[PDB]
Amino acid sequence: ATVPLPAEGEIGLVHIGALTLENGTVLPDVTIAVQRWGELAPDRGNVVMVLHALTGDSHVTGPAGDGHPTAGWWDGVAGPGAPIDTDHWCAIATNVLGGCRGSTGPGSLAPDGKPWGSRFPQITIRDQVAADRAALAALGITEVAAVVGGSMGGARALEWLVTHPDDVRAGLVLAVGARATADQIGTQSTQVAAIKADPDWQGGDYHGTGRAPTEGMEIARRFAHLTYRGEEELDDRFANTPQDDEDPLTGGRYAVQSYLEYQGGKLARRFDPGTYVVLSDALSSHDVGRGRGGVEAALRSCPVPVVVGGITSDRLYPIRLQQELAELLPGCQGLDVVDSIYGHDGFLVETELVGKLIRRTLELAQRLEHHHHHH
Amino acid sequence: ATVPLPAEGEIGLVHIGALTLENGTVLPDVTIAVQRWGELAPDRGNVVMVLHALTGDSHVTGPAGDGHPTAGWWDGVAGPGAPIDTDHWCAIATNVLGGCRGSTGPGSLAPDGKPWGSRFPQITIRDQVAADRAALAALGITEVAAVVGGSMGGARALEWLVTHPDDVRAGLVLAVGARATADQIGTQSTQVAAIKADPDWQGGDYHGTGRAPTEGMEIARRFAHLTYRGEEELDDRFANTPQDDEDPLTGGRYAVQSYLEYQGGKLARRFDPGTYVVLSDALSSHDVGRGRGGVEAALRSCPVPVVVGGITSDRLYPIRLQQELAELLPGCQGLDVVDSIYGHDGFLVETELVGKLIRRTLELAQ
Ligand SMILES: N[C@@H](CCO)C(=O)O
Ligand SMILES: N[C@@H](CCO)C(=O)O
Repeated sequence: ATVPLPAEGEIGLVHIGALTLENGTVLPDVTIAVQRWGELAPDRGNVVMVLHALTGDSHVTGPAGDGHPTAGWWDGVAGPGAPIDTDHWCAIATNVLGGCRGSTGPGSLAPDGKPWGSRFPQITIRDQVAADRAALAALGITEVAAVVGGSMGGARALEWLVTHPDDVRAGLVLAVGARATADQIGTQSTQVAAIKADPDWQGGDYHGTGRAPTEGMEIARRFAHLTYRGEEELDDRFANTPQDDEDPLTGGRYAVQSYLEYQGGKLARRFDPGTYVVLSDALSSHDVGRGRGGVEAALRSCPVPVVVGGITSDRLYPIRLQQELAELLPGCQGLDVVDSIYGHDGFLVETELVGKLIRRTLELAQRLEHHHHHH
Repeated sequence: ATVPLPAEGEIGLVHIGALTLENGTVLPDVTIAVQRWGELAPDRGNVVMVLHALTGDSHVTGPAGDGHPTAGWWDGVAGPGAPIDTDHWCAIATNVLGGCRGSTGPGSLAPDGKPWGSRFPQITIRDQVAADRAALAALGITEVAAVVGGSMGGARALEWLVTHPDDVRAGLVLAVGARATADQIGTQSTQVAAIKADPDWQGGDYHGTGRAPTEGMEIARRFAHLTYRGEEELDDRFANTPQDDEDPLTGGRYAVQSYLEYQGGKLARRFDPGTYVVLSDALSSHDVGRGRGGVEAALRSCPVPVVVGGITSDRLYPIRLQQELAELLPGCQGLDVVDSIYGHDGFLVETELVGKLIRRTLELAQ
């Protein structure tokens, strides 16, 4: 039983039915929202699975409007003759399980006709791969040419490569580690505590109450945005300068402060706090080594050709983590470094430099697929 | 009469009267808490001023108990034989202006007998130096051999050296920069917003209501504690290991999360949210160049012999900031590099390596 791909650029909803989660909970009636660019090859051997990060969605490329609150999160990276060449490749992006942009998440109605809220299960990165796999299977896709993602996207791509090495030709893994680190769990669990401390959280059951913990989420987002930026670049841009016509020595704002307020407010206009909590806990859960004897054993086991990218100034997934991935994956020829001042967010900002790592990944994927014989 | 020094180890309260603050606001009836170790020399010429950081107090050295929630924040640094050798030196530490362990802060009673709360003015690092100097003068002390501090204590040390070069013989400036960075203001201002978001903040007039924004302050402290850690040390200590037998895939805690919850909980038993906010805003205000032609002009103006120390793994005051200080201060012979895994908090953890920089500071004092 198969469902069609939606028209290029348009959101489709793929109903995958019940999903068994890693912790044994069965999540009934899951829907995954999908967008796609490029035509699916007759052998279905040309799928590039584009995996969004924490606040991304299915909208990889294109303008805001027509139900999209933002332009594509990798705008220009996909299209005819772009780094993801949609004259040859079928670029498919899901909204991750737990999301708020069309896929089943805490805001979605449970079988009892009420929002999941506090009843939404704890999900892992492996759960997110399982939901994406079932979505692709519902579209009649069983094999993918390449998985490509940065950050939570990189965690998704890596778990996909390690879990289904027989069903993926190649991967780009950007700005992530093999497992969540203490620092990342530290900041992720404290961002969650910020949301859960807001009185409007209502134990997670705020959905449809007309009150939401957006203030808690804005606080979390201000702290998260700093982890995503380059320390030096921030100081070059704002230093200790005041906001326009305000005096910080008598309670006015600094320019960086005003900026973080703005970033907070942007997110509150387009993103659900419950989704923030569920995806931040999923990020804390990241560990390719779990149930496999640890990170070294998991990665040494994986034969898939993988391009690994790190950003020089990344303060959240520092370069030592992508060095460790590159060294342990036998299919990784060595580390690619994105020389960016923009920190972790450089995987979204440096579209030309990331563009080149994507081109080499898909050059590799095409050669491997041409030489890969499967049912 | 001068105010007498308290007996060694004991808290004294030094009333300094009204204080004019940099923003113009006048703060009446200021008290500064002091503790000291060692005898004041007959000539009153052997004072080493110890300047605590964000959540420190006057309690530099000794055990917890007898009115002290914690042991000395620099235990062993001052004493007989110690880096601050109390056989020769008089080690004096204040509780900073704005603090909650004996000095005038937001929790202290204003002249109308109600807590300052939301009436407490915005103070700067420079105001903290003016208040400490007033305390010393009331004790009959107009000159100091040396000032020593890290973090907010480094900011205080630096402003002291740069504002009053004729009244200090030598300085130790640890783990700070000439001015607050955009990143430091980002995290400091967001820690403040977390406390003001807690509904128990009550506009800052929560004092005496029986509700305080300790939840907000725990959140702030959890984020702040991460900025103080070495990234690699933290991962070496906890990794992604669970707390005890808890299972994080069904709602249990990670070992680091549990450690961060302990950090927030411990600070909530000993520290006031209003002080957190007020001192966080003074850190954001840090700028040795304000009113002085900027940072280069101010630092190049300072003739004082200074030891500048930086922690290699520091992620909040990265070592490029101490290299800038070491270069521009004419009295600095070069950057003292503290090879530590412990991050910013290295300046508190590495008492042996910091001990050496203190001895070199006191050699320069003579
Ligand atoms: N800023 C991006 C990167 C997260 O690592 C996001 O919000 O999705
Ligand atoms: N960790 C210490 C130093 C932070 O600068 C404190 O809380 O004061």
